[PDB]
Order: sequence, then C-alpha cells, then structure tokens
Amino acid sequence: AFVRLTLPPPKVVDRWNEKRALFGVYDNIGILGNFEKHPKELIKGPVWLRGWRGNELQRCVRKKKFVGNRMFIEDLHNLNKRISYLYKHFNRHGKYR
Amino acid sequence: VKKGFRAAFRFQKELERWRLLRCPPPPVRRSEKPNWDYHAEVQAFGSRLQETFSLDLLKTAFINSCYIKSEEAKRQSLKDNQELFEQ
Amino acid sequence: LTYCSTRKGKRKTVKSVVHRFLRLHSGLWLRRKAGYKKKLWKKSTARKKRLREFVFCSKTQSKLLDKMTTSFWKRRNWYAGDPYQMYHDRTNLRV
Amino acid sequence: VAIWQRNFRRISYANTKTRAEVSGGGRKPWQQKGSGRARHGSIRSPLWRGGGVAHGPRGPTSYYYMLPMKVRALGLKVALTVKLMQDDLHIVDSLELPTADPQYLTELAQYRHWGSSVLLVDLTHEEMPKNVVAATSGLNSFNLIPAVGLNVYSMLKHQTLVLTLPSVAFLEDKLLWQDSRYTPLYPFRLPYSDFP
Amino acid sequence: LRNRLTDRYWRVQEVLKHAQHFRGRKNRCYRLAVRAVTRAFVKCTKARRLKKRNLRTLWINRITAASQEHGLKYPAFIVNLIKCQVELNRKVLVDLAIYEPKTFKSLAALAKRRQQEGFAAALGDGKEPEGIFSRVVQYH
Amino acid sequence: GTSLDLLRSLPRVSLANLKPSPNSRKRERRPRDRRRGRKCGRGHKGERQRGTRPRLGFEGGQTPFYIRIPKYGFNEGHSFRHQYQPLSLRRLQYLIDLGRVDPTQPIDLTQLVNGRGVTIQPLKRDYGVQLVEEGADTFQAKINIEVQLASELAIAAIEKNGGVVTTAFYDPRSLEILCKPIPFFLRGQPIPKRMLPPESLVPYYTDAKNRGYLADPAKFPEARLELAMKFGYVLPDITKDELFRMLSARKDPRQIFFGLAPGWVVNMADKKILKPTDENLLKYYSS
Amino acid sequence: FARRNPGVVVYVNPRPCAMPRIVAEYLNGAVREENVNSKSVEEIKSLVQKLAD
RNA sequence: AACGAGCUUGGUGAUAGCUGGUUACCCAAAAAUGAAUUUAAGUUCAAUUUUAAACUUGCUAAAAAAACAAUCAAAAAGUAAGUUUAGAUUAUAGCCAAAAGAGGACAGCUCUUCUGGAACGGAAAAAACCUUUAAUAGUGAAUAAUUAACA
RNA sequence: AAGAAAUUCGUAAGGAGCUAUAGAACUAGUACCGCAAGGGAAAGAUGAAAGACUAAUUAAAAGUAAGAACAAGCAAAGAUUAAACCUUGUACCUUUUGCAUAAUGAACUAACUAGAAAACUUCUAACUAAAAGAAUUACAGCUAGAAACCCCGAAACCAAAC
Ligand SMILES: [Mg+2]
Ligand SMILES: [Mg+2]
Ligand SMILES: [Mg+2]
Ligand SMILES: [Mg+2]
Ligand SMILES: [Mg+2]
Ligand SMILES: [Mg+2]
Ligand SMILES: [Mg+2]
Ligand SMILES: [Mg+2]
Ligand SMILES: [Mg+2]
Ligand SMILES: [Mg+2]
Ligand SMILES: [Mg+2]
Ligand SMILES: [Mg+2]
Ligand SMILES: [Mg+2]
Ligand SMILES: [Mg+2]
Ligand SMILES: [Mg+2]
Ligand SMILES: [Mg+2]
Repeated sequence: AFVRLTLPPPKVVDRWNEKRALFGVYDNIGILGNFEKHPKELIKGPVWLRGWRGNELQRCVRKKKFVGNRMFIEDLHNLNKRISYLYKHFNRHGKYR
Repeated sequence: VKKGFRAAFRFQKELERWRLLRCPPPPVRRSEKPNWDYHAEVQAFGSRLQETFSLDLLKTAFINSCYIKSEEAKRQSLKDNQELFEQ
Repeated sequence: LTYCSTRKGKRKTVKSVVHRFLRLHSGLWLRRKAGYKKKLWKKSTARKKRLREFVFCSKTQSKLLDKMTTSFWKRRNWYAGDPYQMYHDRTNLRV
Repeated sequence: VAIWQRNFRRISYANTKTRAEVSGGGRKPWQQKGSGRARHGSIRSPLWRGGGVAHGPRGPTSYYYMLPMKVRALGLKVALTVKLMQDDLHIVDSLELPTADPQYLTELAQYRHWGSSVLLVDLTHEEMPKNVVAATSGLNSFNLIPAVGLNVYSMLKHQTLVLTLPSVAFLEDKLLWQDSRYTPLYPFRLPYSDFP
Repeated sequence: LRNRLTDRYWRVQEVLKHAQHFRGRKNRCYRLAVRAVTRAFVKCTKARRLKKRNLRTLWINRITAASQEHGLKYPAFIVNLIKCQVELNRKVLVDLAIYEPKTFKSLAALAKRRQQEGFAAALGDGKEPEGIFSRVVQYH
Repeated sequence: GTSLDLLRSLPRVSLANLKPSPNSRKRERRPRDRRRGRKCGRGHKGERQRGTRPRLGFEGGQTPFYIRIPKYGFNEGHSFRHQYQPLSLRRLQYLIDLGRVDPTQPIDLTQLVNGRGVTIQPLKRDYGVQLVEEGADTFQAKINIEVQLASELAIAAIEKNGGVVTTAFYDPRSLEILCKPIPFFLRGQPIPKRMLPPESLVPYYTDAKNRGYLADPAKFPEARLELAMKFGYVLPDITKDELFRMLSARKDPRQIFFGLAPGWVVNMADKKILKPTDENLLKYYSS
Repeated sequence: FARRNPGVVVYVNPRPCAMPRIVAEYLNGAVREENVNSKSVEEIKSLVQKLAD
C-alpha cells in the first residue's frame, strides 16, 4: 500500500466554545421544572423522528406518514420501493423463524 | 486521501530509518548526546569495576593534551595525564 | 408470520391459533381432540370418551403457539364467574 | 445519566444509496455465457465501481431513549455528593459581585483555590444579577446556568460548582420529591392535589 | 469510505519481511509470499524436533566409527559401559573420541574387559567370584 | 460514611473516568474472525443457509399441527366479556391501615384509584372492582364501600363490623370518567348521565340480596337479617351510630360523582361550577 | 534498584510525554529501547531486572 | 449482425430448495440414526449436542429369579458424574477394516447389527491396518510397532 | 395473510455526513455508442509572487534496470566455515465421506467488495405489591440498558414507448 509522505495539518479543538460549554443544560427541564416540558421536546431533527426511535422499515413508514404528501415524485418512488424491499426481508428472510 | 494522523506518523518514522540507515551521520561523542553528566558517569566507572578510585585523580587521567589545546583556541576565539601515562 | 407489519411495525397474531387453543396464564395451552365430531357411529364408546376431553400441549407446542400469538393474548383476564378461574395457576409443583 | 445526556438527542444524517437508488444499471451488461466473464445483471451492483453501498447508513437515524424518572433524578443526587466530598462544591448566599470586570472573577477563583472551570447555578434566569451576567459572558470557562437547567454532564465537565442558598433548597425539594411519591396517574403537568 | 484501513502497509510488511531471502515472485508479492512463508514456518516447527533425532544419529555414526578403531562393535561398546555402572550419554562419547582420543582408548579397553568378563561368567557356570570390574556397586 | 470517605481521597470524577457497571454490557460478535466468519454460523449450502427457509408452523408439507386441530370457541367473544379488577379485604384493610384510604369518608372507585389501591384499565373492558372474600377474618373496619360486584361472604365482613356495602353499575363511558375525573373536567364538556345496566345485568342490580343500588329499599332489612343469622352475628344498629348520614349516603343512580349533578361544567382555572339555565337541557339531564 | 546496581547510571527525565520509554545502554555499545506504555509497577520492575542481567 | 417470437425504459434489489463467495488473534466443548412431507439437491419433529440454573444419586459392575446372551438388576466395590428446569442451533448422503446374521437354513454380492480407526512412527504401495493420553524449550534418556523368511 | 373504528392526547440553521474507484451519472446528460426510443463515461493537484525559467516529496506496489545462467527437482526448512551439493518435505482454497496425483477458481499489484431486526431467554441496574413522564403489565413484579438473523448470478412474466 501507500502512505502519506508528509504529516497532515494539526487538528485543534476548542473545548470551551459556547456550544460545548453549555452542552446538556436543560436536560432535566421536566423534573426540575414541574414537568412543564418533556426533555424529548428539546431535540432538533427531522419531524418524523423527534423523540422516536425504530428500525429502518419502521423509520421508512414513519417518514412517509409525516411528509408523504409533501415529498418529490422520485423521492417518494424510491421510498415506496425501499419499504417493499425491507418488508420482504424482515418478514420472509433471516436465519431465525 | 484517508482519514487520521497516526498512519502518517508511523510512516514518518519509517522514512526516518530509510534516510538515517542509508546515509548514516558521522559518529558523535556520547557527551553531545542527551542524558550525560560527567561526574555521575565517572563514579559508575569505578563502581562497575568494583575498584575504589580517587575521583580527582581519575578525572586527570581522561584529560589529554589535544583536548586542552582545542579548548584554549576556542576560548581565545586542566592537567594532562602524561605523568599518569608514564607511571 | 409477520414479524414487522407495514402500517404499525409490530408482530401479528396468527388467528388460526386464537380459534383453536386456550392459554392459561401459567403458560399451559388447551386443545380439543382431532376428529371428536367425525364418524362417531364407528368409534367405540371408550374411544369417544377420550375425544370429548380437553388436552394440554407439550413444551414445544406451547413454545410454538407463544411465538404465533402476541402479548395481548398472554395477559391476566379478570372475568367474573370464569369457569377457568382455578386453572390459571400452578400449585404444589416443585421443578 | 452521562451517556443518556449524550445519546437521546443524537440524530445522525449519514446516508448511502443502495443498488436500486443508483442512477442507471437497468440493462444487463452482457449475456451469461460465450464471453468468458463473470455473470452480472446490472452495472450498478455492490461489486461494481460506482455502485450502491451494501450495508451502509440509511436515512437519518435516531438514538432516542429515556431513562426512568427516578434513575435520572438519582444521578443528580449522586453528582451533588461527589462534588461536595471532593471539596469542589461551594455554597454561596448570593451571586452578587462588587464589579462586572471579568478579571476579578478569574483572580478570585485562583485565590480561593477553585478549579479552572467553574459552574454557577442561580435560582431563576430572570432575577440573576447584572454584574455576574457581564463577567461570566466574557469568560469561557465560567459558565452560568439557572437552577432548572442543572444536569449531570455539566457538573462532570466543570471542576467546581457554586450553588446559591435558594437554589440548594430548590434542588433539595425537587429531588427528594422523587422518592416518597406515588406513580403518576396522569402526566404530572395536569392538576394534582399536592403538587405545585 | 467512512472507515478505511490506514495501516495496511505494515500488515503486508510483516509477511514480506520473512520472504526476502526467497527466490522468484514469492519474495515480493503478498499473494505468493504469504503462502510461501506459512510453509517456511511450518517446516521450521517440524524441524525443531528433527535436529534432536539427526544429531543423535550423527553421534551413533561417530561412536560406531570410534569403537571400530579399537575393534569393538557399537552394541558391545555402549552395553558394556553401562554394565560397568558408568553412565555417559552419546553426546559426550563423540566429544571424547574427537578431542580426547587417549581417554576413549581407556573406555574402549574397559568396555572390552567387561565383555570378556560377561563371556567368562556365562561360559563358567556355578558360584565363582565375578570379575573385578564385573562387581556392581549398590545404592540404598 | 466510610465508603464516602474513600471518594474524598480518590482523584476528581470527570468524563474520562466514566466506567460502565461490571458485566452490564456484552461483546457484540462480528463476522470477521475464523470462529465467526467463513460459513458465518449458517452451516453448509442449503435453504436455511440461503436465508430463505419456510414460515413458522410449516412442518415440511404435511398438514401442520396448528391447522389440523378442530376450531373451538375457547376465546369467542373475549373482547366483549366484562372484567372486574378484584379487590380483597386484606388489601382493603392494608390500605386503610396505612392512611391511603379515608374510612370516615364514603368510598368509591375514584378514591380507590386515587390511593392507588386498585389499578383500572377501561380500555381493556374493566367494568369496575369486585370485592372478594379473601381476608374477611382480619377485616375489622367499618366503611361505606361502593363496588360494582359483591359476594355473600364479603358482604358479611362489611356488615358484621357495622358497615354499608352497595353495588352500582357504571357503563364504559361512566367508568372512564370515574377512574380519571380531572382530565374530563379539562376537556370542557358537560358531565354525562350514567346509563342503566343492560338487560343482562338488570336482575343482579335490582336484587336485594346483592345490595343493588336500584334494589327496593324496603327489602334490605330482611335480607341483611337473614345473612346475619347465617354467619352467626347480630346486626348492628347503624342508625344509632353517630355517622349514620355518612354511611347511609348513596349517590343518585344517574350520578357519576356524589356531589355533582349531570350536565354541570367545572372550571378549574376560575374555581367555579357552571349549571345550565336552559329548560330543554334540564329536561334531558334530569331524565 | 539504584543502590542494588551501583554500576548502572540511572537518568529520570519527567517530561510532557505520550509513551514512557526506557533506553538501556550496555558496555559493548549496544543500545536497547523498550516501550513501557501503560505498564504496571510489577511489569516494569520485572522488565528492568532482565535488562540489568 | 443469434427471433419457437423484436428492442429500450419501468415494475425490479423479479425469483431462485441451485452454483459461487462471505475479511483479526486466543481458549474451550463438539454428530450422515427414527418419522412425515409433490418428500428423497429441501424442510419440520424426535434423538443427539450445547450454555446456564436447581438438587441427588449416576456410570462400570450388577448374586440369586425370573420373561428366555442378551431384556431386566442388590447388597457391594472401583470411581464422578446422572436427573429435572430455561434457552439454542447445525445436522438428517458417510468412508474403510474386522466380526454376525439374512436374502438364493449358501460363499460371494446388496442389505442389517456390533466393534474400531482418521501419525510426525511403522507395513514396496500407505486418510481406514499395527504402535501412539494433549502441547512446550533442551547438541539428554529409556522404549513401542517394524525393520521378511531360512522353514 | 389483511386489518379497522368508536373514544381519548398534542401551541413546535445544523452534521460522532462524503473528500476525486468516495459524495450526485456529472469537469457532462458532454464525448462516445444505437436508425430510433435509449444507454452513458474518464479525469484535477507548484508558490505569497511564474511581471519569482513550475514546484516538491518518497530503500517505498506489481513491472524493469543496475546485475542472464552454472548436476538435483512445490524451491523451502534443519542446517553449515561456506549462496548451491547433504538430510526432511505429494501448492492453495472450495469441494467431495472425515482421501486426492482429483474436479472447480486465481498472471501479478493497488483500491473497492458480503450478518441487519429484540416475541422468548441471559446479564446489569432503578423502584418494589407495585413499576412506567396518560392508555401497559403484575399471585415479585415492573422499568431501563447491553446482547440477532449476508453477498453476487438466470431462463422468464407484465406495462408503455421505439
Ligand atoms: Mg433500477
Ligand atoms: Mg430489462
Ligand atoms: Mg437480476
Ligand atoms: Mg455512489
Ligand atoms: Mg450484529
Ligand atoms: Mg401431500
Ligand atoms: Mg388492570
Ligand atoms: Mg444410526
Ligand atoms: Mg420433491
Ligand atoms: Mg429439496
Ligand atoms: Mg465519481
Ligand atoms: Mg461516475
Ligand atoms: Mg518496485
Ligand atoms: Mg537440494
Ligand atoms: Mg485461471
Ligand atoms: Mg439473490
């Protein structure tokens, strides 16, 4: 194989930037705040998987439910095919029955 | 262009061996190299042989006429071992 | 068996089991004797007596049905006047 | 709790196309036999340069889970003791400072032997003194949070912890309520006979 | 390409560094070197327990040569030396012949005498005092 | 403590020092090594190794075991059978002992659930709580308990100690509000009427011996006395008892809560109760 | 160790470092260096005694 | 420019009980018999095997006596395993020697039953016969089968 | 295999992503290929200044050269004063029965290229006749964590264009 003939540039991480310093604050907003807000409400992400977890087939179906009607034609077609592939895998294949 | 700094580092040392071994540098006295104190090493020399030595006398033995002349010239720009050699 | 259903993503009960077997909460399964309604005119009286009974399932058969039914069919049911009230528990069994 | 404060938020956006989503690869490249080459049904397969990944990251993934309410509350109690016993917790009446100059706060920490990184907790965000607000904002290591925002991860990252007296009472009631309580008949936010 | 092996260079080096002295493409190609090296390691392991049997066969050749100079077959030399209660392994006997020829003659004569004594004992039946060297010391 | 003292000596706790509890995690075996690679645990070449073996319950082609047994009605009508979460007298006495039920006040399904004495799931066909005979001997408490189903011996324990036991029917809609009142008040809808029992349950709740709420008041005395003779105790005089009004308290057959009439609205935010003045609505609610 | 072997000059040079390293010099001029990264005191003590012998 | 029925795109990552492949170390235990199957290039169950747990007798042997060299088995003794419970597969074609039946109350041949084996040592040949309790460093040692026969 | 509803509940700029065989097919729907529908690439790398004669950087892949060969043999190992002579040794994988002198597959190098899910079980904790941040389960349970089930390949079938 081949390896670099020079050392790559040093990578410097500032561990006291604002994002890292205050990471985690308000994770106990509920228990310490009279349960006004559940901590799951603080997650920033796709609408269909805020405060939710599942396997890919479940993830595929959940993406369709929330934004199935606002998706592009090609993206929706690929999602439908992705669901049908996963369905036959998880429900008809695998070592265990 | 793969990730990481470590793979380059291991190879940089591989480059080190290639250059040094193919074109070795001229020998350098152990004094110039790190981890050298004259007095401590002199003490160990006597202990290693198991023979008690007079440290001051042993120091003069290692001194040579050539070394003195070079030092004096550098200073411009401490007794020899000749008597010990004869005895 | 549907291990992950499209609409909900859950396991699906096989209804062929729900219509043939009864599960007691301990883990036992009840069943009928195949043919207990068939050609009774040529079966001996002792033979017919055996068929009318309710029979238990083995460890393997019980294990199978537990894979083909969902937890809802494995819960506690507090039916008033249940004729299977006393049979949902095992007593004086050391094993 | 420390791992929880890492994972539940996590959402990963790494994604790789599969062999069907890759552009092209519809026609069969060549006949099975007669050419002396291996049998392929699409120029976009996992065995082909430019093909689709075999088992790669798919879509956005979520790592969301919540520990039980008592478990996460217990973590706060544990973290509080650890700082106290190791002489990292300092109890203060109020956060009032003589001057807003950040230099004073940094110098004071060294004089009192506090750690480089200090976490300051006040009862409520709205009432916090203006003098502290100016000083802490200019300082990276000295991070100021309100009482309700206390978390295990913050305490672990910060060497010393400064607690105001009212905040200690606030934390003491909240955590000690978690034990001696029933199991919620409802979501707690709904009206309760004896809960604020 | 999220994760790729950045140190595969040294993994190949481990196999290749054990193949330089070979001839042909096996000394430089990993697909070919690796197969060659395994056999080299296996033979090295199956030859650690063959130099302990050949080195003994070498000794028997040289002891057979040594005794024959003095007129004794190998079986007679070794057996009689033991029967005299003197225990010398086949490694020093070869050393003695090569570097101490005069001492070996003493061993050859001593082994020969016991052989004669053994022949006399069988030839002469009955209660007779055995040869001076025939006498066997006992340890309790 | 002594264990706490050790922590003081040890170095500062930080994010680097974190360790999972012993044996909490397991090694995840991957297929990259000889033991777990190559054939990768799937055996030789075959259907099960190609990943495409048949479904569960498929016995090779003979009629499967689960399909070859006669269908029987063990589970027929299960979703419509009535469930009563039973309550024993040991649990009742145990709850009263620890101060999680107020015996002086009348007891109902709401105050059982509030004190977590019982757990009720209306969505799973629960129709209330049935009192059970277990623990009668240890029961020495006088209490006015309302339970949808009662038993002969359970009644004896309540009556012998000088208590009132009544049985009332709550329909699926009524039960949900009874177990969980507060949210219903948050919905903003008016309180509903409580429907009478269906034909199947009419005989039970109109029977004097079962202490039915719709039962004839006149026949109670005789029924109690006959039970008193049967179990060898003398009927106590509740009227003489100081708390006769509380014990005798019984909600209207169309009432979910003792002190609230159908059709009212509760405003928790303003701390007020709103009652309709419309004659038409009053007619409907009064019914 | 220093007193037990008085013919072995011992240099200890604590520095900001990633791997602790022991360098052994013999009288014939041969050098030998062994990595001590994350080794307990028991391992080092046994390791050093091999070098002296 | 290969028509028993064109070609291109899409369905489509068609499906394949079939062929091929499936990437670090170390320690340990470890088998092609019975049943059903559009079944005999497959699967499922029994039997075997295995990881854990529970608690107590298990293996060889087993006198008399039965039912006739076995089916059964009591005191013993030599010895450490056996039963129950929970979880889980792969496997379901053998190969060769030596014994004994049974097919035409034959040898053979095809089956069936019991026994053994899978060297680096030996037997012109040499996975199957004979000597061989695991694997480790040593320029130690005693040995096994065998190294043909002298009728 | 499919699968409700009634009825409850809700105010909602970032990257433990890729970095030239990766990420889009893309420097481009271009070159090229097909009458047409249509299919479909590859690659680049100096410095602050080139109005400083385009840098660097590397025993580093296969392949060669420098330097053809010298009785004898899976090409090595034990060795040895000595490179070869002497002794020992039936390529690898898959595969067949647990055997190959078989039969498949590999000219060599670099990069890429195949095990994925939590019903039941085990292990680890929180609280405990109760556990769960609403609907769930309970005759010691309940909650949370960790722990699992691949890749490539037909002849075909249908729709719509050409
Ligand atoms: Mg496609
Ligand atoms: Mg096509
Ligand atoms: Mg295909
Ligand atoms: Mg791609
Ligand atoms: Mg896995
Ligand atoms: Mg059939
Ligand atoms: Mg319930
Ligand atoms: Mg068998
Ligand atoms: Mg078939
Ligand atoms: Mg088949
Ligand atoms: Mg590209
Ligand atoms: Mg491309
Ligand atoms: Mg080269
Ligand atoms: Mg040779
Ligand atoms: Mg080839
Ligand atoms: Mg396939």
